[PDB]
Amino acid sequence: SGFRKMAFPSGKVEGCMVQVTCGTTTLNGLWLDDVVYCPRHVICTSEDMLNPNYEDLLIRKSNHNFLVQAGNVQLRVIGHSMQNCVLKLKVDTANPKTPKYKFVRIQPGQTFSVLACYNGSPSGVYQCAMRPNFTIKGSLLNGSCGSVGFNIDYDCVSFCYMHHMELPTGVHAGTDLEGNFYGPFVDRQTAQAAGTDTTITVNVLAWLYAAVINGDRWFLNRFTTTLNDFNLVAMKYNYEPLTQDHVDILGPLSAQTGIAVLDMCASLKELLQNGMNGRTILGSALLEDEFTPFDVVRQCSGVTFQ
Amino acid sequence: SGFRKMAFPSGKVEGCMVQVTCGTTTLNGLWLDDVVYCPRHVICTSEDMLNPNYEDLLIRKSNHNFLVQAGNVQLRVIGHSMQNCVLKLKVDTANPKTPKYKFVRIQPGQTFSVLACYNGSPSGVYQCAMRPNFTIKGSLLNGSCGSVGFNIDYDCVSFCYMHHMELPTGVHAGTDLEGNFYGPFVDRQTAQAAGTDTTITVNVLAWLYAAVINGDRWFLNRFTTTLNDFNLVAMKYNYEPLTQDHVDILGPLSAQTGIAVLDMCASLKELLQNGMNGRTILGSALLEDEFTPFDVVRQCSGVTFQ
Ligand SMILES: *C(=N)[C@H](C[C@@H]1CCNC1=O)NC(=O)[C@@H]1[C@@H]2[C@H](CN1C(=O)[C@@H](NC(=O)C(F)(F)F)C(C)(C)C)C2(C)C
Ligand SMILES: *C(=N)[C@H](C[C@@H]1CCNC1=O)NC(=O)[C@@H]1[C@@H]2[C@H](CN1C(=O)[C@@H](NC(=O)C(F)(F)F)C(C)(C)C)C2(C)C
Repeated sequence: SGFRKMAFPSGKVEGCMVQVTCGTTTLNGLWLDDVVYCPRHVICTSEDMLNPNYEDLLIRKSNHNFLVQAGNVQLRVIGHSMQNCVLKLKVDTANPKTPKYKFVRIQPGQTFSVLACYNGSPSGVYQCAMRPNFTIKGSLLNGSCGSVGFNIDYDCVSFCYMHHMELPTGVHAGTDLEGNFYGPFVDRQTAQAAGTDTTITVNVLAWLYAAVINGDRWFLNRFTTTLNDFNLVAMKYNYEPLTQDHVDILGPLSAQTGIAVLDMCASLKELLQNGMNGRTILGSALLEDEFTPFDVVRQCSGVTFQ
Repeated sequence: SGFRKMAFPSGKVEGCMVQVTCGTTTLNGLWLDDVVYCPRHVICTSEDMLNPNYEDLLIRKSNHNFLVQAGNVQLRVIGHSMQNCVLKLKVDTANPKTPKYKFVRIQPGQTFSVLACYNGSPSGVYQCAMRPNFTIKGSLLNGSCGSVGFNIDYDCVSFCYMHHMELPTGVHAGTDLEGNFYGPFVDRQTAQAAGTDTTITVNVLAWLYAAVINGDRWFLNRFTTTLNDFNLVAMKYNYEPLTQDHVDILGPLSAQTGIAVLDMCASLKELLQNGMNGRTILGSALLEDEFTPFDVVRQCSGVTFQ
């Protein structure tokens, strides 16, 4: 029993982290097979970053200009290219700790674990959601660029995020592992801001199913509602719309706990309207929207990884 | 910027996890050097567990009765002993992934990461505090016994917790790595309950310093107070007493943020009395007591591990 914001075990990703230095600038890289991936602004001075021309900056660089350190081993760089906002460095040594892996681009509301690194070394791991405005509520500092976000499926690491920048209000933005930003941001130090954020409704419901699984049931009322009556109320409270795909996805939890997805929607409808009245669900005094249905199932049924 | 409940990177501990089967009963073991440690109730049937005589149960067992599986390798058991509530199994192969490590017993209020495992495989990692009543608010299921809690210091894993049981209200109890329970519990299925829990005051203050570091400052008032005026109020609200050792420990954060420890106590005094008035500190609608001062410093200054 019990419900925590759980991270994926990080060991597979730890074996892939390296430090990448170009001149004065140092950040983290991901070493997979014989390629190191990192954010392209490693090739910028602090001044370049206000208004960089990356293609121009990269012409001036040759392979020996990139210092890649894996522990106390320097990896010899034998090629380099740029793919959108990530730099790819080919090295003459294949990382022997490379796990089976894929590159994926995730959807808003999906979760992943971030392995926060500095100088190629891990500082910690935590669970994050891609927010509907395409930010993540991270804990990331100077030097953390190149830290990656990931899921594990059995023995396979799906890398979905590489960290690039912090935005106003202390939220974070980055790219998929092809260098393509989540959201309309660019890797340049100029005034930018996230769109107004919104609550991931399918995740709140999944969290409510987890509460039921763990014996938190005071918020259950005796009502149903159609998808229309609920989504109408949700729009006003700035809640993302709930689709029938979401209902289908919530299915396994609905069948497990004996509560139809629409009955949970009825219960949540009341909660939003009437407030929690000083009580807590799973020890939180706020509706929680950063657990996907599969996160709840993986947590509550003990799913492991190899 | 940003503040998350962060776990230690788990890779070092992952390399130590194995599965230990005795007859029908299976749970997790920790393989360090040529010894596997696990909870001693692996030698119990379900019926034995209501009222076990462990010494009696263990006489009946020889080395070949313990199936230890490390991945797809069976480790040959060549010795076994019992040390309080943990069983130690000597195997003929030293774990080549054994990190530098120590066994420590932690104090109430101290934090650690739990690597939750089933069948010798990791399911996830999360941060936990030893509660003042000697429980932990875990997320742990059937088969999770043998999962361990730990800290990392540079390159050294300090193992502080081995998981044994769940108590009423869905909280968890276990031993240090010498088999000695935290708190007055015993490894037997009979009615037991945790003492009434209490809020770890030095941790709340450390969390308030983290909020200040990250720009959350609305709860700061213009008052001081002596340690007596505050601790008197705290007793009523069921807050652990704040000692001068705690003040000395809070020192680095006090000097970093420019707020004397007593001024933070003044601010917290008001918070408890007047409530948060529907606002959130670091995005939480509740005072948070599961970050030690060193957790805040390690998170906010980017401390890594090798
Ligand atoms: C990579 N190591 C850092 C990580 C930052 C640093 C502080 N917290 C983080 O997450 N990435 C950067 O510093 C990027 C980078 C230039 C500047 N930058 C920023 O994150 C800046 N943000 C912005 O300029 C804004 F508003 F656009 F988001 C900063 C003010 C330093 C937070 C480049 C190349 C975008
Ligand atoms: C080890 N794999 C399990 C982990 C438990 C199972 C469900 N959640 C957990 O954390 N450990 C046990 O099942 C231990 C073990 C016998 C029974 N037990 C319990 O945790 C039981 N608790 C108690 O009996 C009580 F009240 F004393 F805490 C149970 C009712 C199954 C939760 C032994 C040998 C103590």
